[PDB]
Amino acid sequence: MKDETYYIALNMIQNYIIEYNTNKPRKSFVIDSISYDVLKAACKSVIKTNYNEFDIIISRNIDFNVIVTQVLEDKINWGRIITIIAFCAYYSKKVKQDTSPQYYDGIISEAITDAILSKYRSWFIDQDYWNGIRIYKN
Amino acid sequence: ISSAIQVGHQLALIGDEFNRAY
Repeated sequence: MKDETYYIALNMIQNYIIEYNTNKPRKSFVIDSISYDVLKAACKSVIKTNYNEFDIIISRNIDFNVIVTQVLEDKINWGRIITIIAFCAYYSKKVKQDTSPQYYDGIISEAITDAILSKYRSWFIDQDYWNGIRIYKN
Repeated sequence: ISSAIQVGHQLALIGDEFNRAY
């Protein structure tokens, strides 16, 4: 359900995707700013390294939620989480509507949150939520 | 890449490599 854990996950992911799309700082809207900055830097690295591959992936008739659930079907780790968020941020900006400021941050962030918490809620809590991402600080 | 390699499979490899690199 949509409990505290759900919002701890969702609020981090959705604020990052908003920042990526709008180029406005969103760290002050999350509780864990240190881990947000780690997430942001790690996604930036993934995108810089792999955007051409992402471009080929997105040129096809894709459902992003199938992609997300495929990554997490059998196991989770922080590199996987970072790569999902990075890909999905990159995707969101590419699929933004021309005639509205709709970049689908709601459905995309909720899908990522649900894919994490449907099978890995105890793992996430045991990581102390986003604290476990700090192993990727620089 | 072969169309038999699922897209999530490709992103999982990126993520597991990211762990190694960092």
